[PDB]
This record gives sequence, C-alpha cells and structure tokens, in this order.
Amino acid sequence: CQDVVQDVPNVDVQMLELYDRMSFKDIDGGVWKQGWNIKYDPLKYNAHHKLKVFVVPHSHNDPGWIQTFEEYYQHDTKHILSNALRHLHDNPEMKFIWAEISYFARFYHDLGENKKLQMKSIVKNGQLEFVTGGWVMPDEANSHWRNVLLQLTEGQTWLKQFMNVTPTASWAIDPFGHSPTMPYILQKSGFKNMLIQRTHYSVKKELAQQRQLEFLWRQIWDNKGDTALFTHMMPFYSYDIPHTCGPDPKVCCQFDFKRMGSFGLSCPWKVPPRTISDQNVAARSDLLVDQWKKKAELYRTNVLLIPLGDDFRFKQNTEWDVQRVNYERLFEHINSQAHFNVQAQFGTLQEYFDAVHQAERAGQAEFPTLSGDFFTYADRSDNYWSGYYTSRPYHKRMDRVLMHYVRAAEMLSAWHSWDGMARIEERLEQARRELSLFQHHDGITGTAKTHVVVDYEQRMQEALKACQMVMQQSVYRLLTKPSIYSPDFSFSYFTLDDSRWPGSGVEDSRTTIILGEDILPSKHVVMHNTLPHWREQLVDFYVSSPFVSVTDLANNPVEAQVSPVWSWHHDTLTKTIHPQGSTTKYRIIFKARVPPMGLATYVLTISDSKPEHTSYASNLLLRKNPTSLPLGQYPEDVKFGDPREISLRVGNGPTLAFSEQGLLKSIQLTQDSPHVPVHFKFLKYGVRSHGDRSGAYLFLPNGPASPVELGQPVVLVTKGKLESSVSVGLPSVVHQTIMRGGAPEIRNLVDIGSLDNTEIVMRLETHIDSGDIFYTDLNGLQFIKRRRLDKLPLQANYYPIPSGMFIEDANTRLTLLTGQPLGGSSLASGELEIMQDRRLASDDERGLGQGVLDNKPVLHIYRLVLEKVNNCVRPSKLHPAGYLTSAAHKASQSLLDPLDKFIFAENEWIGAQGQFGGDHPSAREDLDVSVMRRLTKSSAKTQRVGYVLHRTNLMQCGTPEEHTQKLDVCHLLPNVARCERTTLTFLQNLEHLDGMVAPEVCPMETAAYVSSHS
Ligand SMILES: *[C@@H]1O[C@H](CO)[C@@H](O)[C@H](O)[C@H]1NC(C)=O
Ligand SMILES: CS[C@@H]1[C@@H](N)[C@@H](O)[C@@H](O)[C@H]1O
Ligand SMILES: [Zn+2]
Repeated sequence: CQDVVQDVPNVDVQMLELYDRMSFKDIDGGVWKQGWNIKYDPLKYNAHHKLKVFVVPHSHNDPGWIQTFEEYYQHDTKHILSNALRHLHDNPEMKFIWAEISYFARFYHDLGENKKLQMKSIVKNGQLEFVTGGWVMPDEANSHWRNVLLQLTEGQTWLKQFMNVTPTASWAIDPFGHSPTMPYILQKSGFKNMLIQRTHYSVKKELAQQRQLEFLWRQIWDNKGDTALFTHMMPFYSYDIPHTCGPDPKVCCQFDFKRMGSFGLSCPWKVPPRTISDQNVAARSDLLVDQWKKKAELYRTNVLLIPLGDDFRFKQNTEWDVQRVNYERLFEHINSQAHFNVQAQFGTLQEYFDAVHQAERAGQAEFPTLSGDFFTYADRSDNYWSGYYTSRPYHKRMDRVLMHYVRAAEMLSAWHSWDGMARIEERLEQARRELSLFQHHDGITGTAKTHVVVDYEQRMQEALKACQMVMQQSVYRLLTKPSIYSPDFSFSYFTLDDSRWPGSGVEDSRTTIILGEDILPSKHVVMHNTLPHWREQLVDFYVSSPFVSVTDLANNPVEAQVSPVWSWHHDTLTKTIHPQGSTTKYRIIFKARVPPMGLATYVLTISDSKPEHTSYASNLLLRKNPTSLPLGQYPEDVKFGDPREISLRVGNGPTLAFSEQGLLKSIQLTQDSPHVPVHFKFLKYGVRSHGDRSGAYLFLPNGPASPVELGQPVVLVTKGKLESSVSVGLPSVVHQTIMRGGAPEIRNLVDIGSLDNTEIVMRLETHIDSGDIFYTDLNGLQFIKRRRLDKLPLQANYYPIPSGMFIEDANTRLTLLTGQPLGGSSLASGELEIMQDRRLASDDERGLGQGVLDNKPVLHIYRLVLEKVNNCVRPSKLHPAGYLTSAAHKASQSLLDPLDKFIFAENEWIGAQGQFGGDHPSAREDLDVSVMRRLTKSSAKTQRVGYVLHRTNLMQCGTPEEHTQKLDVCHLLPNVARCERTTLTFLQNLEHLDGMVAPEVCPMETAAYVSSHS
C-alpha cells in the first residue's frame, strides 16, 4: 500500500500552490474577455501536419431546473430524442452525444420495438454516443461520493442492459466547480478520459497560457499516479456555441445557426449568423478556421474539440437541418482548400480522445500531471458561486438521510432472495432512482425553482417510504423463527423511528410506544447497524409512561434514562422562545449494542413505579420571570433560576462550560487539563443594496457578518446519567449541545422565517493558531487543505463542507462534522464557520429567475471534536491533504450512518429472535462496506451479491487499537462458488479471486467485489 501521509506527490500543477502564486486580476483581455488576443503561426499546420477538428453536437438536458423532470421530458426532451433518432437514422454522417440516462431510460421505455431497434443500431454504429452515462450530471460540491457512485451505477447498469455499451469518457459541462472525487470514482469504474468546464476564469487563463488545460488528474495524496485520469478542461466562459468555436464570441455566435430569427434566439454581439452559400462560404470559412486555429493554440496536439450545443438544443427538426447543412457546407469547402490544412468533421467525444491519445503515442505531445480541486468557481468578476453550498438546506439534509436509508434497505434485504410478490426489487429501484435524480446539479444544489424543489422533495419522500418497507420486511424475516415466518408483503410489521429527521420542531412524525397495565405491558424494538464492526450507541424512543425499563432478549436488564419530551414554541403572546414539556409522553434512552452489519432486539416494559435500572434526568429552566412547567407523570420537578454560566460533564467525558446565553464557552478534556476557549456564536450576513445581489448560486455579502442580537434567551439544561444537554431559544435557531460521554453533538432547529436578505452563520471562535490554513472535505471522501487568501473576496474563501472541516496548530485541533452539506470557511485564525440557511429576495442573473424565499424549518446536526494532536503523525507542511483521527471519523459515521430503529407494530411478535449477525466479522475501524447489493433476482440459478469496500486513512496518534477480524466479503453469504473483483459499478470483472477470498483495500482506496452463490 502507498503511504498517503508521508510522501508529498510531485505534480506539475498542484492547485493550492497555484492559488498561492496567481494574482487573480480581472482585466479586459479583448474579444476573449478573460483571456488575451491569441496569436498563431500560420505555418504551424501544413500538408504533412493538418489540424483535425471534431465538431461534437450535444444537448444539455437538466433533469429538473425551471421545470420538473416530467415537464421538461414532455415539453422538450422527448422531442429532442425523437428527432435525434430520426435525423441520425436518416443522415449516417451526423453524430450526437447524450449524458443524462434518467431522460434516456424515460424515453426508451416508451418506444415501440421498431424504434428501439433503430436506436440500438445508431448506438452500435457510433452515431449516438453516451458520455458518462450516469442517471444525471451530478453536482460535485454537495454530493456524497457514495451517491455519485449510486447514480453513475444506476445509469450505467441501464445502459449495459439495454444498449450494450459502457462509456469510458465523461462529460461534465455544467456543475458549478469540479471535484477530484469524480476522476477517483471514474478511474475505478473503467474510465479513460473526462471533460470539465466550470472552473475559475483566472484558472482557465493561467492554464491556457502554459497549455495545461489537458492533464493527468491524480488524487492529492497519490504519489505514484495510479489514480490518474486524463482530463480536458474547456477554455472559455461557457459551453454554448458563442464560447466553443474560438476566443471571440461575436464571431462564434455567427456559427450557431439556430440564431437567425425563426427560433426566437439572436446574437447579443449584434451580428447574426447567415446561411452558408457558395458566395459566402470562403469568407465564412476564413473566419471560422481562424477561430479554430486560435483555440488550437491553447492545447498540445493537432486534434481540436469543438462542442456544438447548448441547453435543450436539437429539439426542432428544422434545427437539426439548419445546423447540419450549414456545417456540412463549411466542411466541404474547408476540407478542399489545401491552404487551411484542416480536416473537419462531426465527431463524438470518444473519437476526440482516441485521436488525442494516438497523437500522444506518436510522441507529438506529453501532458502535465495535476492534483487539487476546482472550487470555488467564479464565472466573472467577484461573482463566486458559494451560495449553493447552502441553498435549500432542508433538502441537502434530506439527501443524507435518504443516502443512509438506501444503504440500509439494500443491505438488510441483500441477505436473502425474495419472491417477486415481495416487490423488493421494485421498491429499491424507485429509491435508488429518486436519490440519483436528486444528485443533479440543480437538485441537491438548491438552484431549482420552487415547484421543482417540491417535486424533488415529494420523490424523496416516496423513496424513504420504499426504504422503510424493505427494511421492515427484512428485519421480520431476519429475526423470526423460519418455521413460524409468515409474511404478508403489504403489511407493516415494524415502523421506523428516527430521532433526527425530519426532526423535533420540523415535523411531529414520531410514534409513541403506548404501554399500560390494562393494554399492553411491553414492546419489542430492534436496532440495525449498517457498519461492519460491533457498535454501541445511545438510542431513544417516545413512551406513554416514565416508568419503563429495558431488557435484552436474554432478559438481562439494560440501564436506561428517562427524560421529558421538550418542544420549543415562539410564544406570540409573551414574545419569547421557550420550551414546553409534554404531559402525555416521555423519552427513554439506553445503550444498544449491535453486531457488525446486524440486528439486536430489546424489550420496553412498563411498571407502576420507578424501575430499578431506570434513572430520571433533572431539568433546569434559566430565564428571568419563570413560569411553572408541569410534566404530567414525570417524577422529578423542574427547577428554575436566573440566567447564569453552567458546566456539565457526562461520565468520564469532557467538561463543557456554557455562557449565561446557553452557548458553549470552553471545553476541558480531562478533569485536570485547561479549559480550552471554544465559543459558539451566531451572526448574519446581508445583501448588497447596489451592485450584484446574492441569489441561489451566488454569495455576495455586504461585508463581514454582524452578531445576531440575542436578547435574554431562555436556556434549558437537562442533566442525566447517560445524556445531558443545554438548549437555547435564539432568534431563528433553537441551538442544542448534547453530551453523552465523548464529543458533543450539536443540533440546530433553523427557522429563518421571514428575514429577507439574510444568511445565518454559526461560528466557532478559538485561540488555535491556525493562521490562514483550514481543512474541508470533498464529497465525504477526503479532506483537502485550504488556505484563506486575503487577495480574494470573502465569498471566494467559502468552500463546500459536505461532511466536515477542521483547523489545527501544532498541539490542538477542532473538527466540526456535519450531517448535511453546507458552506463554510475559516475567515481568521482560530475560527470555523458554517452557514445554516439563507433567504434572498432577488435573482442572481444566472437564469433561475427567482430568489430563495421558500425556506422551511430544518434540523442540522453536528459533532464537535476537540483533541490534542501534538502526538499525531501528520503530513508535512507541503502535503495538500489532511486526515481525521479515529474519534472524528467515528463521530462522522454517527451522523451519517446511525443505528436504525424499528418498533414492532402489533401486540405480539411470535417467533422473535434476539440478534442477527453475531458471527459477522468486526472489521478494522477505518474500513467500511459502503454498499452491499444483491444483483440477481430470485429466478437466477447463480445468485450474485456486490460489495463496495472503502478504507479511509486515520491519523496515528499513539492509540494501540489492534483487536479486529479480517473482513472477506465474499464469504458473508454461504455456498460461495466464485469471488470477483469488479469495477465500482459491478459491470466488468477485473480479477478472478483465488480461494474465493476478497482482500481488504489499502488506505484511501475503494474496491468492489461480486460473490456468486449456487
Ligand atoms: C454487446 O457488445 C459486445 C461488444 O461489441 C459484442 O461482442 C456483443 O456481441 C454485443 N451483444 C451482446 C451479446 O450483448
Ligand atoms: C447557466 S445556469 C445552469 C443552466 N446551464 C442549466 O443547465 C441549469 O443547470 C442551471 O443551473
Ligand atoms: Zn445544467
């Protein structure tokens, strides 16, 4: 295994180093506004060295944006695809590329057999070529790598089954900034090439000058280069026609033949296209070849890529004809005029890359190596696209909840083959497709119109219901005596209970377990642990009595703690945000212990008085002029007091001190260590009154944030043996800090209400001497070093926080893990900040045509980990990566893949069993089984199960930790007949494995395996 910490890769372009050196000046470069006047030597190309030009027709189809997926399919995409089939069928030389398989699958299943055969034929013959082949062209900032893989696999599996092709070239022309998580996943899925477009205009200028727009993109920690993927970055401001033929859009616009009038499009540079004729073809060719030779100067080979397309293009039959015929006249003239020394033709993306690599092999060019990312994107001036790292945060959190539910439903049901009548495959396909659809660059990004966000939400809601159904049917089968098991596939044996989604104050959706001496004395509950190691986690349920005790299935008592059910309300009468305690239901908390990738059953039993193994939390309401808070049957009385500073310690854990405002002030790791200053503060950013305004994409603050005026907030302290917490009602946020013995958990119920032009940020102030350095993650996969640059505006120093961020100095580190992607930064030494929500009354001029005024309450979750790191083996000062400690990685897993909770729905569960998975190996803590998926239906003689294994890299800080089992996924199911290593999409076998044993993977590597069973 390659060492991912100690060896700094040597690459030609390292983006953090490039950023440090670049000036970022925004000067007028002439017709190429963000570049310069390109010059070329006319004698560079000659009879023996011609410029080969591939014009690649394309149509960008968003699976939701200004319209929903179904509306665009009906109004535009079904017509684009129908006319592409007709025109390519009838014109053998025409070519077209297609990226979004969600739309293609939607179209193809509606075709009659004759058209299906014609479509398969134009794909097999090379006229229609799929690029990437994912369900969508995903966002690359907020998406979790697991869901980027999920959507890629969904579209590619559809393509292999129905079109018999697997793309090896990727096309990503619209995501707003680009992540190296894409070449990481693509290179492990069979890809050989990829293309990107939206990168900072200063980066396009810098790389163009050095002819570094084509490069071998490797991961930041990859010293050898085995992760490298050839990448082509487009050079100009847009992928539309005006910005794809060359540096001068006033000339290129004249070669978009859809802009002459009858289509309602025109050229903003004031010169329209004109039909190509024998009388003007020479002058037009002179102009066009000149743009092509200028564009060719920015690259190293004699093979030139000219995309020809835009959004929802190639719709009208007349549009196909006007583009095809005018370009064929230009090609016939250019190709026949020897003095141009050009050979131009329609082509596909693969054809372009194949030609480039043939030139490389002929020794005509060598390409630079590059590592890093392409965030944060700006398309012009100071317009940095950091707003969408936070826009529509409710759905960004929903994305992560569904991410986990899909994983759990696929894993729980993978253990057995199911009868078709159980509709397991059907429900899982729907869940995977709706989550895949939401990875679109206008889905999770929060950049769609209001009614479209509504459509994505409704789809995800159904996806969660489908997961619940599969999970609960699986638990009943996994824990019921086989000879007693008698399923009704439509019945609900268990209901899922989720403490953090939609969350308290967001939706009262949680059921109360109703017990009573005269009705039902006890209830079975079951926890699932999707991770491959034994795991303990406190779990909570709502119960109708405070007098409840817990036992495991050996009837062994389990220590529990009971607390009140607290809800916060804005009292429009008193004008205070204060908690109300339930007088009809309570919370029981206990530690569940669950096997690796398994299940554990516990029982809740009611009694008439305090049970021996159940304790009760004390409660203290701090506020001036308090009023009583009765708690129905709850034993202990609530106490009151004026606001004051407070300290709490659960177990052996850290001791947290809080201000009289209920916000963290310090953390003391051990009883004798110092109280390290760690202060939570909430502030707000506004919007500019003159000049460009923030919108769904853009973050354009009117200066540094200002403190939220807190007044005298109401603070609630609940102190328990197992769990304690301090909650405070602040304007727009009920902020809660929970302690269970280790790193605290933070929960924010964010309701921005009607505060227009406001962005609420949560900041952490410390005295850590981080300087201008901080770390953020990319897609939940890796942590990358960031350097705050005062030469760039505040919004440029904002980065995606898809799962976590940290700052450190030589001795101390503070890491904030998230249960949802949000935007954040470190704008001064010792600070961390992350945006909670943003409400914007104006549009930001990118075409969305609306502000963001559809905010809804969302519960954001976090883990805050303060730790000493003077003893950790960290990368050197020049290394571009960072790595989490064991505690921080487990803290991240607790937010993203918590234990799942099931409540038996009937009175009695006959045949109940206590545990499932006790014999599963408990793998090393840095290893995860990211995906477990049965790939075959029940009628298959040979069953196949696929696994994606991922190993992260954790810092070595002096903790021995050495007692775990080797995990061989191929032997998790019995009767294994074969084990193969495959691409990550499971579509190609790469290695027949000896002994039918699946090796574990190296730190930072991800592998896939498929076991076959007879
Ligand atoms: C699928 O594609 C491969 C590669 O061209 C071809 O050999 C095969 O015959 C095609 N059809 C089948 C059998 O799926
Ligand atoms: C140019 S804005 C961008 C448009 N290109 C459209 O495809 C959609 O994804 C939107 O967010
Ligand atoms: Zn788009």
